[PDB]
Order: sequence, then structure tokens, then C-alpha cells
Amino acid sequence: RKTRLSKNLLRMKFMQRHWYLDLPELKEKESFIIEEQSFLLCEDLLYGRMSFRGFNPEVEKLMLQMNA
Amino acid sequence: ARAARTVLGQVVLPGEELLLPESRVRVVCGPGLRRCGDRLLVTKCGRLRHKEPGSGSGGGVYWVDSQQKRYVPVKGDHVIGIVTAKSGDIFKVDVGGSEPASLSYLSFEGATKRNRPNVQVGDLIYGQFVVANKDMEPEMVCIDSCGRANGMGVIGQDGLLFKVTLGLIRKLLAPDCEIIQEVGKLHPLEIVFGMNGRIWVKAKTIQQTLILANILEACEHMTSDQRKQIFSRLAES
Amino acid sequence: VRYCIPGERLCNLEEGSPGSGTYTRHGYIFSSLAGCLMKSSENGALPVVSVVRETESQLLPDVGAIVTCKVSSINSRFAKVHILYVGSMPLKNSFRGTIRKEDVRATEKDKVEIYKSFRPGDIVLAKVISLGDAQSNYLLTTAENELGVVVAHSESGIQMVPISWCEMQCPKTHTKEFRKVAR
Repeated sequence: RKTRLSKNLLRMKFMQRHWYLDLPELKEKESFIIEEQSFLLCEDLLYGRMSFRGFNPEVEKLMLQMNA
Repeated sequence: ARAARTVLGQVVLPGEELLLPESRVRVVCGPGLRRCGDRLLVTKCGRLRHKEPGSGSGGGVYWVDSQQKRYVPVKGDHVIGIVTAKSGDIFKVDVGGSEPASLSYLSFEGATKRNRPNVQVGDLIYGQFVVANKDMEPEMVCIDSCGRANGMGVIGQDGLLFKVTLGLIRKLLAPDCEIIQEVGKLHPLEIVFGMNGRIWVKAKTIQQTLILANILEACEHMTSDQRKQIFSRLAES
Repeated sequence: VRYCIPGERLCNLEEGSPGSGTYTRHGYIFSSLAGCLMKSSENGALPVVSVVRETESQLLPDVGAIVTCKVSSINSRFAKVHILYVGSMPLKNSFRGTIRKEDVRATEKDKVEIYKSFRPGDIVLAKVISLGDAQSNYLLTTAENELGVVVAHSESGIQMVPISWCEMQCPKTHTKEFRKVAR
């Protein structure tokens, strides 16, 4: 008798589908100003690829998605 | 060296140091600024600008709306590119910067060794950077991190690719732009804005495409006369 | 002590053998450099003659070495360096080495990332493995926690301190850069 499969069969593919340091001078310290070069944090911007009344409706749903 | 708050809408010139009020509140140095001790050195002429987050703890953010043409590889920016060659697994694409960026044959949406993408030399792309730094060549990718190309990949064909200033883009992509809204009423279209001053456009016919490209490359200072002139032309196409 | 010259004979093959900086003609050895000669002797009693220009006598960074270097160029694949101190004795003949991606930490994780381990213009020390064949490309490794970066300059001009295993900070202002800190 038997109830369960085998392994050789159950392997096939169609089936499966340091250290630290405490500086009292600089332990609890954090940067106060950070250098950025991105105009996004700076300023909000829409999604590049867009479309107007018909061309590539996929881009229309992308607009609806990324612009909110 | 005075009143960062009083020159948030004035023209700053390089060399100028400006200092900010306070124990303190973390802030961020924009792209055209630089830090000297506890002061902010200016590195590019510009109409200074500020912003604050909806919260009250974030502090603020400062920058300069500098106009220019040359691009610099930055991280997390959507960019048009032009495949310049292919070396084995990775193919090199131009961006308009110091050196050419690199792609990987398995970065496109749904690709593996047994499924390679259709990229031919001269083909143009809409990707984004994941390593943009001054010390290493920039690598880009045409797929969000989750694993879906949310509009990325090869552009296509049958369009016009031209080039404009970067501030022009930084303005057009604003949610309160008038030109790109009014254009959605005359004749249809579909266009890619690349933050490297490079723009791609497509419409049904070609006369329209040309009129559109001219508008865009001029819309920084168009006069109402020329404005309605090209609008009437589009209405007559 | 005697200084020799690129033409003078030194000895028969029956009274020595060429070690370096020499050559052989019929039944004789002949020097090849302006320098000092030396005939070492093995327990075999047959001497080995050699000639040396002790100005830069000789150095050799062997496998189990600990050699410093400076990070010039980098890539997502490897980072190239120049050899300065082999141990503690500098060498004006700056050799050129390389550090691979995986050969960066003892843990060997692929999660490692160069730009967060190294930067161009900082000094490290590592252990060579392969001498190289054509270009004598030294391949260095840092698969150890007391290896890697020791001194590293800040965003612009400040020298930073090795806080932790993969963190470094400048003392004047506050900013957490990422490297493969040593020790």
C-alpha cells in the first residue's frame, strides 16, 4: 500500500510550481546636514512617460498610478 | 554669510556663504549647495529656493534652480539613453555625461539567458540609475526593484527625439504646468521626458510631431503671439 | 669586497655557478652589471656566484604577506591599487595590485559592495595571493576583520576614524561613510 508520493518524483520542476565601538565624543551623534544631488527630494515631479487621450493606454494607467 | 531665510527667492552667486537657524533640526544640502562647517557654500548661480516637509521635525531643504545643459549621472533619476555598444553580457548606453553607463541583459522585465531582450545598437532606452557616484561608472536598469518595468524598457520607434535644457524639464514635469496641459486638448500624443534634457515624442502624423517639438524647445519664453500662432497651426493640422 | 663590471670574468664553471646578474661563455662566467659580487656557499662546497646593485637590492612580496596599498581605481567588479610598503620597508618600485569582489571579507558574502567598502584615494593593507604572469598583477585579499582600510579622507578633506566594522565618521562634523574598516 501507499498514500504519499516519492522523492525522485517530488524533485521535478513541474511539481514544485565583526565588532563595534563606543565613542563618547561621537557615540549618540548624527549628521546634521547631508549632501544630496537629486531634484526629487528637492522638488516633487510627475512620472516621465505620459500620454493624452489615447496613445498607449498602458501609460495612462501608469499615470493614474504613479501620480498620486 | 547672512539670512538664509531672506534670500530664499533671490539670486545667489558662487562663493556666497549662507547660514541657517538652529537643539537644532536636521536639514539637507541641495544639489547646487555644499557644506563648509556649519555654513552653506553656494556653488552655482541661482534663484535660491526652500521647502519644508508636511511635518514639523524634518526641518527643511534648500537648493538652487540652476539652468544648464550638461547632465551628471545621479541616482534615482529616469533617463533616456542610446545604446552605444554591447560587450558580452552588458551593453553600454550613452546618457550625456562624463562616460557611458552600463546595462545588464537580465535587467529588463522578464529576461534570462534562454530569453534575451531585443536591443540593437542605436536603440534608445528609458531607464534609471542604481549606482550614480563620482568614483565609479554608473550602472542603470529598466525595471523597478519589485521586478516589474513600470513603463521602462525600450522606448519604441516612429518618434522624434530632441534635446532641451534641464530646467525646462524640471519645470514641465511640475503638476502645475500649463503648456503640456493645453496640448492634451488639440491633438493626441505620447511623450517621454528624460531628466537629462532629452525628450521623445510621438503622435499620429509628422507635421504635428514637428510643431510639438518646436513648441517644447521654445516654451521657456514663448510670447502669446507665437503661442496662439502655433496653437492655431496645430488646430489646422 | 670587490666591485665588478659587465665584461670581466669571475670564475670557471669548475669554481662556481651563476646565480644572477651573470652569463656564461666557454668554460668561464662573465659578469653583467656594475655592482658588488658575492659567492655564497652551500653545504655542498660548490659556490654560487652572483652580482648585485645594492641600490635597490631585491624585494619580493610573497603569498603570506601583509602589504599596504592605495586605492586608485574601482569598479563593480574589482578595485586596483598600487604597492607602497611591503611589510614596513617601502619600495620605490611601486607594484600594481588588484582586489576582487568576493575576496573582500572572510564571510565571502556576495552581498558585499565595493562602493561601500572602498573609495579611490584611501590606504589599505591586504594579503597577496597570486603574483601574476604577464603583467605581474598582484591579487590582494582582505578576508579578515583586521584588514582593509585604515586611513580614509572625508567628503572633501578630513581624515575619518574607524568607528565600526563597516562605518567611519569625521570628527569635526558628523557623517557616516561606509567602508571595510580594519580591526
